[PDB]
Amino acid sequence: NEAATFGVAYLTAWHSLCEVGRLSPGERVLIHSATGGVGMAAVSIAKMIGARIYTTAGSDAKREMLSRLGVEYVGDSRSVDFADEILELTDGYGVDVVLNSLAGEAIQRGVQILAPGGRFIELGKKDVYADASLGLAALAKSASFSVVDLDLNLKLQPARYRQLLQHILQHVADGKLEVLPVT
Amino acid sequence: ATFGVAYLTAWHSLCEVGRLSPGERVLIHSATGGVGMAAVSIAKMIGARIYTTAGSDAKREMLSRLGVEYVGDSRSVDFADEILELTDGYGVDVVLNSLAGEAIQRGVQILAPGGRFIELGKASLGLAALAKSASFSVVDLDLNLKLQPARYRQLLQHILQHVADGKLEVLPVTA
Ligand SMILES: [Ca+2]
Repeated sequence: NEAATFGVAYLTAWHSLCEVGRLSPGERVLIHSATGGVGMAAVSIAKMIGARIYTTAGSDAKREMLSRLGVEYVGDSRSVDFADEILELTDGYGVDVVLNSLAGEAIQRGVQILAPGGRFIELGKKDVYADASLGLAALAKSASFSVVDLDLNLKLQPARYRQLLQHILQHVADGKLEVLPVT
Repeated sequence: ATFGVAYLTAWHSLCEVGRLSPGERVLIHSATGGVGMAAVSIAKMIGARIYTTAGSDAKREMLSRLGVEYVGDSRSVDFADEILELTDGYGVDVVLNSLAGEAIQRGVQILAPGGRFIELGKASLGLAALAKSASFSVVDLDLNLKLQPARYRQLLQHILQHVADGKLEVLPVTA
């Protein structure tokens, strides 16, 4: 129940960032809608890893609540302004991995700010990119586009996720992973 | 391709980016080439099921003696249906690709849920085809070496340790 929402949020953030994103220490990770379940899980895990965290949120209170967590950036999730704001903040480097859950122009804008070796991770529903396409030139600089549908993964590899969920809980249990709160 | 370029390309594409796992299915195009053969060696070590492709009879015959799951034609695109038919519609878990044009589109189409298509080679990509937790990754070794020489220098030592340990049997290029 509330036990499933937590598991689903942490399994998605962990699988996306650690296994598919290869997020390593000091890398820059852009997390959209960071205040959401999956979003705070991603921030939490990102802090465990030691990455540079760039976030995004829809209201002042939520954005203000993210800046209190001590992140290097907090943008507007309802806008595309984040792309230029981040390029300006990193002198053009951009980001190494993007945990995306936003629809529209944000997908194109997100890919565009990937630094060489960048990883874009799509968590959005199949309808956010259904009839859409990606120009392979955008990935030329050793970049990648990865869709992650946790609901599907669970069905196909139930056992592999039960152990990953114990693995994560063991981390929290022992204090190697701090579960960050909302407010 | 030299040993360094072959194994660095293959290991970074199959292990780091590709995440090849014991039992998974991997399609390796032009498998008799340098990168291709390093790719087969690493797959062997991992314990993956190997699906290959080669540009001539002599080369396909060479792949067959290695004992693999499939040996198709790289100057064709038939490999897509032949594999779906051979794997009962499952398709493949990861595709190491160096072929062009339709081979890519057809190669992305046969990824199994959770599939990883690594493009080594060289043109849009329909995102719907990546819906079942699939991905598309471009690997440019030269660019990578230039940007993270130290990380790659260290990966080469990691690979060479496996070779020295007898864990990674290096299959020679029968060319
Ligand atoms: Ca400027």
